[PDB]
Amino acid sequence: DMEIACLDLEGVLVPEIWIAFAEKTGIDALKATTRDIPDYDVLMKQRLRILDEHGLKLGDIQEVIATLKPLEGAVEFVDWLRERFQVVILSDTFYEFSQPLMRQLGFPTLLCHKLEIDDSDRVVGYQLRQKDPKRQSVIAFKSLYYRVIAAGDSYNDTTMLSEAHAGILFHAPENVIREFPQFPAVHTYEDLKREFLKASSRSLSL
Amino acid sequence: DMEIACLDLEGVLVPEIWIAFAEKTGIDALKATTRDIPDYDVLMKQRLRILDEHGLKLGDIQEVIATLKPLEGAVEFVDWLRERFQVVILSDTFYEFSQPLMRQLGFPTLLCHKLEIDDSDRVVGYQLRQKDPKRQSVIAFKSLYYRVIAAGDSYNDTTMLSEAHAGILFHAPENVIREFPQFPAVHTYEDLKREFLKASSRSLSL
Ligand SMILES: [Mg+2]
Ligand SMILES: [Mg+2]
Ligand SMILES: [Mg+2]
Ligand SMILES: [Mg+2]
Repeated sequence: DMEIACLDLEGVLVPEIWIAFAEKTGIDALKATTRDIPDYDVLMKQRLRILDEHGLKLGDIQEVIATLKPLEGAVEFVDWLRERFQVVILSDTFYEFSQPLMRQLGFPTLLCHKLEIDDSDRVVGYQLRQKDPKRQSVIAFKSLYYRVIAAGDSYNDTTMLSEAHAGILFHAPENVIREFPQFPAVHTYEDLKREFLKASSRSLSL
Repeated sequence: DMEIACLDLEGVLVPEIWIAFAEKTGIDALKATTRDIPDYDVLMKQRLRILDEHGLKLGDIQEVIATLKPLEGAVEFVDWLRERFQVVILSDTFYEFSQPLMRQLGFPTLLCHKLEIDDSDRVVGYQLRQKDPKRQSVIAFKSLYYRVIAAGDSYNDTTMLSEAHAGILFHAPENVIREFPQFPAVHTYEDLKREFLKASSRSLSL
C-alpha cells in the first residue's frame, strides 16, 4: 500500500518564514507576532500596511526570503522521503512567501494559502484557502483511498496528525508532546525517517 | 486564484512504458495496450502472465525501465510548470513500474495504482486504486477549493479533462481531438505552456 506522506513546512523543513524575513529587514515594526496582536486578520492588515510604508513590494520580499535556506538536513530528508512515498507539503503560510524556499526543495506539491498582489507588485490582501486546511487536505487524500502518514511541529498541525492514519511530532514543544502521546515525538531527521518506516505498512529500508 | 496543474504521465511526459519495455526486451507480446485489450483487468492479468513466463521479476523489470527516459523537453516543461503551479501527476501506471522515470522528473506527487509483489520478487497481482481514478482525483482537489487545469493525451484522459476547470489535449491522436473539440489541442511543449497560461486566472509569464 503506497501512502502519501504529508509534511508541515515551517519548523519541519524550513525556518519560520515571516519571523526570519522580518529579522532580515531590520524593521522593528515588522516583528509583531500573534502575541502582540492575537487577532490574525488585524495582524495581517498591519503587516501589509507596514510593508507598504516601507516600500517592500512582493519582489523585494521574495528577494529577502530567497536568502533563507531549508533547515540543515531537510533537503536530503525530502529526497529520501520521495523515494518511498508520494510527498505533499501542507502549510499555513502563503505561496508567495514560500516560493523561494520550495524551489530549494525541488518544488514538491504544496497546499497552502495565497496573497493578493496588485498590478504594482504590492501585497494588498490575503486569502485563506479554507478552514482547517491541513486536516481537510488529509481528508481529500483519504477520499482517493490513500493511507496518509503526517508529520508536524506545532499545535496547529494536530488536527492533521489526528486525521492521518499515523502522525509524528517533529521538534514539537513539550506542551504538545504531553497532550498528544499517540504521536511519536522525535527531533532529528534520522529519527523522523525511522518513524515513517515504522508507520508504513510496507517494508522500506532506511 | 489557487491552481493545481494535473498532468497525465504516459504520452505527455514519458513514452508508454509497456510499449517501450517491449522494444527494449524484444518481447512483442508486451506491446499490447487498451487499444488491443479494452479491459484493463484482463490486459493486466495477461501482462503479468507474460512477465512471469519470461522470468522477469520486479527488480528485472525496473532495470529495464531505468533505461527509459522522459520525452525530449518534458523535464524542462515540468520545471517551468513547477515555478508557476502545484504539479500533480495522474496516471494509470503502477508505482513500482514507473519509479525510475518518476525520479527523473523530480518525484512530483503521483496518483496511480499499485502492484502485488511476493517474497520471490514476483509481480503476482495488481490493485486499481478506484474507478475513474483521474476524474476522482480532480474532484478531490476541487474539494480543497483549487481550480484545476489538466493535460492529457488520450481517450482515457477525457473524464479528467472535462472535470477540470480547463482541459488541454497534448500529443493527442486526431480521432480524440476531433471528438473532443472543447479542449485546445497542441503538440509542442512551448504550446502547452501557452495553453496553461491562457487557462490560468493569474498573470504569468512564458
Ligand atoms: Mg510548522
Ligand atoms: Mg517549531
Ligand atoms: Mg497518456
Ligand atoms: Mg499520445
